[PDB]
Amino acid sequence: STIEEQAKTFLDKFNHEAEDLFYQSSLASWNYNTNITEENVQNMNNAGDKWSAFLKEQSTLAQMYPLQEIQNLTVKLQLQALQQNGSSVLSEDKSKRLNTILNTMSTIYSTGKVCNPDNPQECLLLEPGLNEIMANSLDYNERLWAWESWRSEVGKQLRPLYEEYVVLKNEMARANHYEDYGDYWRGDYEVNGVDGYDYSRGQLIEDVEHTFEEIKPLYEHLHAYVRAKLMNAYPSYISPIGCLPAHLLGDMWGRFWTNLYSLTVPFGQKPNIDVTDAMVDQAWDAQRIFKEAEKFFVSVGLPNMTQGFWENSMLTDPAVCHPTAWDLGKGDFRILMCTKVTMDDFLTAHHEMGHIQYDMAYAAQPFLLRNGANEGFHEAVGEIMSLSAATPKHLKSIGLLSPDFQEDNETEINFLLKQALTIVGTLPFTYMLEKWRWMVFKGEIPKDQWMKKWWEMKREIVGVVEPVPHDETYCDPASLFHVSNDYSFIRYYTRTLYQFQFQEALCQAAKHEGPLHKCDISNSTEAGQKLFNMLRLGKSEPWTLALENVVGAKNMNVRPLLNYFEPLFTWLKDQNKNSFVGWSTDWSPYA
Amino acid sequence: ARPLRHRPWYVS
Ligand SMILES: *[C@@H]1O[C@H](CO[C@@H]2O[C@@H](C)[C@@H](O)[C@@H](O)[C@@H]2O)[C@@H](O)[C@H](O)[C@H]1NC(C)=O
Ligand SMILES: *[C@@H]1O[C@H](CO[C@@H]2O[C@@H](C)[C@@H](O)[C@@H](O)[C@@H]2O)[C@@H](O)[C@H](O)[C@H]1NC(C)=O
Ligand SMILES: *[C@@H]1O[C@H](CO)[C@@H](O)[C@H](O)[C@H]1NC(C)=O
Ligand SMILES: [Cl-]
Ligand SMILES: [Zn+2]
Repeated sequence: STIEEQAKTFLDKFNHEAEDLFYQSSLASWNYNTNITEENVQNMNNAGDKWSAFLKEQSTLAQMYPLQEIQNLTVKLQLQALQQNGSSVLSEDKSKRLNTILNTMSTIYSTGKVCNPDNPQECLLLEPGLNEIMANSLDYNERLWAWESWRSEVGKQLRPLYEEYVVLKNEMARANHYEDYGDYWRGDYEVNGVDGYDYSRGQLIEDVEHTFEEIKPLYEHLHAYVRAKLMNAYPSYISPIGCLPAHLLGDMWGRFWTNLYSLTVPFGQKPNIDVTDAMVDQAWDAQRIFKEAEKFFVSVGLPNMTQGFWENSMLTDPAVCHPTAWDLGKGDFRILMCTKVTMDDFLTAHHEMGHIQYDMAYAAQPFLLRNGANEGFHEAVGEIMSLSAATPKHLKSIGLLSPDFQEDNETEINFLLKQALTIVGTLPFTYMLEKWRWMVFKGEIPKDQWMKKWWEMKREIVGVVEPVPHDETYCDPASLFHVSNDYSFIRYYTRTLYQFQFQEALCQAAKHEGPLHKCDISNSTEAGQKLFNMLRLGKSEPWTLALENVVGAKNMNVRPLLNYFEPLFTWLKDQNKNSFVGWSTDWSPYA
Repeated sequence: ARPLRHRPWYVS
């Protein structure tokens, strides 16, 4: 049709101009991150401003091509990305109020500090003070003071702002023909017009709930084991049948149970595998780390890094030192990392180069399709690389471990428990938090029980109980960065499931023998081929199809994650055979 | 702040 042909032409010209402006913005931002200067600040600001204004104009232009008259789905995808009205659908008054609220909540969160009540000029920030307390304190009341002070100082500020934010976001979403803001967020998994691969926004709720039901047994056994350990760590404060008090979970929210490892490690006389000392003994340097990562990716049949990557990357510290993978366009790929010769930075190099490998795979796609299949794909791709790179088999191959090294079962259990505290512990947390936000946006939780329901859900889904009662002046959800800064959260759940799906499939392609957690995909070009068949897609195809390309199934599945942890599950069942498994929601520290 | 290839297109 004429309109579709004109849409294709518009998108082609958009692609050329966007490539140019995006490259300049990416290069300016890279320069600032590599060399902090007022001049590079200015150059970054100029590039970003040109890019954003260009996108504003192109959004208006994209409106001239109604999707109702487009029959090509790829064209439809590109047009929809540019046509999103978003906050612009509101009146300037409501738009302005929403932006003021958003910036205010962000500022409240990032300036949050709590001070010693007996000496008010002694104050602590979230990072490092309060985080240090929540990770390392064994003082029930100090931890309670930090947890409660954070919620009281910050969440109470946020409460009225969050109420108005719900109102305005719901108006924005309904004006874009969604049910509410939560439905609007779940649109990020939607698929239409592809027979056999469709995915509705309501289906995400069902699939998250079903997979969570399936992981409930493993989580209950992990929870019971951790509860038994914590009763030893905080005597007289934890009921044998009750939820875990929310302030004893190793960070400010219990998002991860990572920092509980040293309080729960099964076999503390066995250290965990650390090849840092071997790396230093063999005089490794950052370049060596990244060359080994490149070898790993080549071994499955993927390309080695570009000459421009090796020229332009900052793998050494001269700069913002966050590990990051930059896909600037025009064949320009870089990694920014202040690499140290440590096992963690070796694994992180594998992760970031996984990001880069994904980026290279879909570079040939149209501009707007040069992205992950959905919000969870990119980090899952990154994570599986670390999984393979840390296995004892892999470390033996690169000569960082002795050929006769054999991992005993106690070390294996320690490693899987540490993995579960982070990976499994965060799934009930993430599901429950997003479920609360979904229900709030839906209108299913009145304001006057926002907190009452929050904690009811914390007790029921997460097995976690507030150490002190919180009335509706609190906004405990908003005390976490992602809530106050208006980020969807379910990505951390889906990302997790995806990453084990991927791994299992790849490891089956590599004909891996033994427990899944010991698998290494090195030297398996069949595995690299299966992975690449999804990587090259970008987001040109539904995420369901992209997932099927790797793992042979069209939907999220938790069974691979359960398989990965099955040895730990078996061990935990045996450990818990004289303990309660599960929890009563009735007990509280203050009742 | 750096550019994205999807909305919001310019993150911090
Ligand atoms: C849809 O159109 C495709 C070609 O369109 C052009 O190439 C893609 C990669 C995008 O850049 C798009 O903006 C361009 O206009 C065909 O390859 C495809 O087969 C068409 N769809 C169907 C179902 O045939
Ligand atoms: C998007 O919204 C259009 C009407 O809103 C207009 O465009 C936005 C960007 C604001 O600047 C607003 O002030 C304008 O009045 C609709 O005509 C159009 O169909 C909408 N399209 C979609 C996909 O929602
Ligand atoms: C990969 O292959 C190389 C050479 O064939 C070998 O030295 C290395 O140990 C292999 N690694 C694995 C995990 O098979
Ligand atoms: Cl909380
Ligand atoms: Zn990552």
